Amino acid sequence: GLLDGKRILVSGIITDSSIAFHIARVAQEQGAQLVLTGFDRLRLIQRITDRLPAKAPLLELDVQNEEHLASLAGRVTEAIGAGNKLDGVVHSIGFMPQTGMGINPFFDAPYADVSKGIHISAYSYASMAKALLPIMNPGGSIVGMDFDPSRAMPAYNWMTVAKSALESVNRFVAREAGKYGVRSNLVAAGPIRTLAMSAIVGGALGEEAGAQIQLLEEGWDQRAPIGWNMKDATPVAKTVCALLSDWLPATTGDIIYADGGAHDQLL
Amino acid sequence: GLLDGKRILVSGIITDSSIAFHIARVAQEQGAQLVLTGFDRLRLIQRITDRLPAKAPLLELDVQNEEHLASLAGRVTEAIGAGNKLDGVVHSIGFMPQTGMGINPFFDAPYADVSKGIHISAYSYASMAKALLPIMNPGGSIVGMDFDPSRAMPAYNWMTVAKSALESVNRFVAREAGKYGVRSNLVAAGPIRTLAMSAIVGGALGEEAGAQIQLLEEGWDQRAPIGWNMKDATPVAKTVCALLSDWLPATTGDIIYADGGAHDQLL
Amino acid sequence: GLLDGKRILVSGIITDSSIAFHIARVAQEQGAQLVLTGFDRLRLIQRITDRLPAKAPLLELDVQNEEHLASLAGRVTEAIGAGNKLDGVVHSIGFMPQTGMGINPFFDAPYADVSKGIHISAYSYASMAKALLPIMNPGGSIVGMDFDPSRAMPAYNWMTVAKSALESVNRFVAREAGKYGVRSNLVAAGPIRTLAMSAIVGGALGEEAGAQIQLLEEGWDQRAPIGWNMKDATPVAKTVCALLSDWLPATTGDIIYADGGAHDQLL
Amino acid sequence: GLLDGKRILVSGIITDSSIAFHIARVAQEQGAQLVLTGFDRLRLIQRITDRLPAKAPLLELDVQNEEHLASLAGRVTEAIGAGNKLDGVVHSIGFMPQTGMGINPFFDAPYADVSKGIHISAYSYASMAKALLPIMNPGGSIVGMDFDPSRAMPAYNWMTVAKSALESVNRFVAREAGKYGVRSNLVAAGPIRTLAMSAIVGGALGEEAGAQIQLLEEGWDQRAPIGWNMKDATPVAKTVCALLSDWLPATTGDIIYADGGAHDQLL
Ligand SMILES: NC(=O)c1ccc[n+]([C@@H]2O[C@H](COP(=O)([O-])OP(=O)(O)OC[C@H]3O[C@@H](n4cnc5c(N)ncnc54)[C@H](O)[C@@H]3O)[C@@H](O)[C@H]2O)c1
Ligand SMILES: NC(=O)c1ccc[n+]([C@@H]2O[C@H](COP(=O)([O-])OP(=O)(O)OC[C@H]3O[C@@H](n4cnc5c(N)ncnc54)[C@H](O)[C@@H]3O)[C@@H](O)[C@H]2O)c1
Ligand SMILES: NC(=O)c1ccc[n+]([C@@H]2O[C@H](COP(=O)([O-])OP(=O)(O)OC[C@H]3O[C@@H](n4cnc5c(N)ncnc54)[C@H](O)[C@@H]3O)[C@@H](O)[C@H]2O)c1
Ligand SMILES: NC(=O)c1ccc[n+]([C@@H]2O[C@H](COP(=O)([O-])OP(=O)(O)OC[C@H]3O[C@@H](n4cnc5c(N)ncnc54)[C@H](O)[C@@H]3O)[C@@H](O)[C@H]2O)c1
Repeated sequence: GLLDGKRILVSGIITDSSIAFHIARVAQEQGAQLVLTGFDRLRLIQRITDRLPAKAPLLELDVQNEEHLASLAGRVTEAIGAGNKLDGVVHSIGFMPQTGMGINPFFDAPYADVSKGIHISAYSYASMAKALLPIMNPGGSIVGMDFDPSRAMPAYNWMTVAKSALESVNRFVAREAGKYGVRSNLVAAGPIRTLAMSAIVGGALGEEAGAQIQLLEEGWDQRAPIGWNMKDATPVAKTVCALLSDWLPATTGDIIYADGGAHDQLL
Repeated sequence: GLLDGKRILVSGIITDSSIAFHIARVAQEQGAQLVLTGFDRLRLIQRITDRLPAKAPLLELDVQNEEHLASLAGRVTEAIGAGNKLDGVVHSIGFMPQTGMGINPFFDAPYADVSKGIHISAYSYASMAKALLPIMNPGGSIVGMDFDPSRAMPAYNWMTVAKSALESVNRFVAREAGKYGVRSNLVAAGPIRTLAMSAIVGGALGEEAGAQIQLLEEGWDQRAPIGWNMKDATPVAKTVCALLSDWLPATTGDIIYADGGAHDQLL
Repeated sequence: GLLDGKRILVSGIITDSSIAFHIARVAQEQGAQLVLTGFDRLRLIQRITDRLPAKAPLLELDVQNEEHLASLAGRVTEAIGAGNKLDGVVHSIGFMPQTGMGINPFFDAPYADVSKGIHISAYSYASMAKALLPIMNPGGSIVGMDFDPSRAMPAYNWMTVAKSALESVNRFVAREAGKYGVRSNLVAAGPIRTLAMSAIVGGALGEEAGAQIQLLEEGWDQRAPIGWNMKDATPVAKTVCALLSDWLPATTGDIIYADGGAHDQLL
Repeated sequence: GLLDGKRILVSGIITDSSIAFHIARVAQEQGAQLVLTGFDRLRLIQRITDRLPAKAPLLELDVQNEEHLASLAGRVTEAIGAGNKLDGVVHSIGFMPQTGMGINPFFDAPYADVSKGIHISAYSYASMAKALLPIMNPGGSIVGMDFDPSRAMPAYNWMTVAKSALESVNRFVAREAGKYGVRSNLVAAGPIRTLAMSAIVGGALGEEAGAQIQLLEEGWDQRAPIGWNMKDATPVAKTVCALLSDWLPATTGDIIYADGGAHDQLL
């Protein structure tokens, strides 16, 4: 029971192939009591999360909605019971308008589109920490999902820029969270075949972008000394759970790579 | 004559202590023919640039203004003469609303403020490249100003996040500029006593932020094996000129540190 | 029981303040069956390890001794029983002759001294992997101890160089270990008050080196958003155990920072 | 005349395809007065350097020879004239025994071989700085040649480890050189078709190593936004000259990448 007795909020579930779905499942398998947040399609999300090993309250959260964020801590407290606080928070949220990715030229993404993507994908990590820190216990843990942006790559375009911003935000959140005895880290995962990504490989963002992303994935498994299985989010979910546990108690403002070791190898 | 015969656009002059003022002066000393761009206070900027060693046309450019950007290449061509192209572009532009810096808590910066700062400080590097690449010669060079954001620090807050985004943007601009035979790099400078920074040390953004920034500067000179003089922008200007020259012809998508070597030393 | 059922070799115990002593203790608390290796003073080491929660066989290993390394796998198999293999290996070994550290000038360390330090501190990580991989199970884990060498610092001198080499060796060991389904990682720890380090703060390597190291420690706790306690090796031991567990199964060739978050913060 | 009036020592010439040969040629084209050092085959080296644009004294230097190093400053002073000092030093020296590279397994390199390679390839950067700093002018520059070792790669094996050590040594040399008003930097170059490398592509170190290195080169040009020509050392030589000039006066303990931008791009 890695997370026995811990109360953990998990955002970012939209389908059963969501990385956050697997994070939630493994966390419950390890004894965590969950509260879920979902964006927009709550009926869908409730139906999806019915399949989790245990029941978990579902709260609505649009990270671009200031009213949602202002009320979030109160709604969470209602859900877990007055006198109880969170031990863990999982940020598994990301989005970039199509103009900011794929075959649409990098220079052709309008700032309003870029700004929306950075809002949801980077700023909201700070938004969620602001909302939830006042209801977190000492020794608590905030975790976000990263895709290694240290080098540029085809197709990912402005989403890669958004991840660069997220990594910087994480280091500042660590400074704030430290006052509460709370850690803040990112997990940089290898590529995972979510619905959206499958759609992209299938050409949803242009044939050229599809081809490059497919090449990107193949080179990843090739580089990874222990391989990489894009169809399996479990090793990622387990890593997130390691950061939510008491077993990395001196790590904060940092990035843990769950990518098969691909980023440490050139060829 | 390091830049003999080169035509170079320099943005970012606002006072005589602007880093871009020193970049422009050294470039002219080295034989460059300049075109300047300025934001908002053009009468002031013209009066300031009258002091440069040579005359240089001044064009208006608000990087948040789409009309300015759409017309920029045409206005530059008018200024340098049909048939002539730029060999160099200097981006020396940065801004973050006060809510995103200083003693104002990190979590209290409203996204609209953050988004404005990222627009001017990061996105606009791509905006300027889009506008100017069609009028740049092969072997050309685009340079932007960076402040090392790889670690978080007091007071700089969201401006540090904006610089993280800028570094990512630079790597993508390099991909685009490469098609034109053009390089794109950043110069990461140590802290420089511009008007704004002097104002901040003087408490303009809060006493606590002032104190931290003053401590930040002192530790910098201490760490730098060859020292660091915050009152002297010349070593920075020379580094920018090195990148505009033909002498780093295989460097692109990169960051050159002009910081006295401070970033490579821990204590 | 984080390590229930796992068989783990732990090197590097010399006193009760050794980092490896705490790694061994926490591992036993979590259900691991240990085999220990020790260098030179085996009577001392046996007497020290008598205090561990459980009994554990002690084998002699001088990593500079080719005969010791050639026989190591056989002696380990004898200790754990034919048919059984290791699930984990901890490398907690480091040394640099005094000429390579402290107030002795950097340029005055003779290569023979440097070479000895690099042999014990970096090459031996590969030596131990070569010896033990043939007797490790798939899903196994090799962990070594690192001190972040990405920036230079006073006093540590050639030991910092040795750590840079170690980090590079780790990435190559990951390539080799991957063929066995085995991971290889380093834990970069903050400074810990071992006997040797206390001796150094006390002036054993010169007053100037003592003063700098004491300053180094103070700045560390200051920078760490969750603080850093140099007198407590437990948070480091727990991190090593996390890497020996099944909970970071997609991380290899990497560095996990157990340093209070100090390395991600500038001031 | 980028280097007009400067006196510069250049090591590492062995054939006309040596990177140091091109560094020397470009430096002379830019007005530098050179002193050369060579290892072992001095008749060959003299005959090769006869082809440089200007005459230059050739001194013998085996960096593993303490007598050579002890006498080096005296011999250089003799060559350039009492009262004159060096403004620049180029370290272009590297070697690793065959057991430490290619298809020979990583684990099978004997430490004595590794230690020799690290001595010549990393330690000697410090050796040369120790010897020459006492005869360098303020504003002087020391430059060494690097091959980016931040990620592991096939075939390069222990030479990659040696480069990791070199990068760490450079940061410490910067600390020492700073007391003399002297800078120390590395140039990380893309792969260059020297004699040795051609031999390796041709299978001199095994067919598998040959194939991997050939693949390595192809991916490099592919990744580089401005391309990479392995048959042309000139862009590398020019970058080294930029660091020897007065145009990067605030850069020390650093690495400048002359690699076509390949290291900043993933695919
Ligand atoms: N799939 C990959 O290859 C991959 C790799 C590394 C990192 N990541 C990251 O993992 C995280 C989860 O992505 P995923 O791959 O599971 O995709 P996903 O589509 O399953 O999940 C993304 C989630 O973000 C939510 N979201 C979008 N806008 C929102 C808003 N305004 N307010 C609240 N929620 C909003 C969506 O509802 C969705 O649940 C993202 O940050 C993603 O960038 C993904
Ligand atoms: N001063 C430092 O310590 C320091 C250190 C490292 C990097 N930098 C960077 O150097 C660059 C120049 O800054 P500086 O220190 O010379 O300050 P500065 O105030 O002198 O110059 C900043 C410039 O940005 C311009 N600008 C703001 N909004 C604009 C817009 N909408 N459109 C066009 N221009 C706009 C301003 O007019 C001004 O000319 C900035 O990117 C800054 O972040 C500064
Ligand atoms: N103490 C710190 O501040 C600190 C910080 C980060 C990393 N580390 C690393 O942690 C590891 C353990 O160091 P420690 O601080 O526990 O010091 P320690 O003195 O307690 O342990 C070092 C061990 O290395 C062993 N050793 C030396 N030469 C050997 C050889 N020839 N063969 C086999 N073993 C040999 C010694 O016997 C000793 O047991 C080292 O790699 C050290 O660099 C220490
Ligand atoms: N060729 C490449 O792809 C490449 C890429 C990046 C960096 N580099 C580096 O550039 C530098 C020059 O290498 P190169 O490619 O020109 O190869 P090269 O063979 O032409 O030059 C290597 C030089 O090192 C010298 N040397 C070897 N042992 C010595 C010793 N004991 N004392 C003094 N000198 C000694 C040799 O005489 C030779 O002149 C090396 O550090 C190399 O690692 C090479």
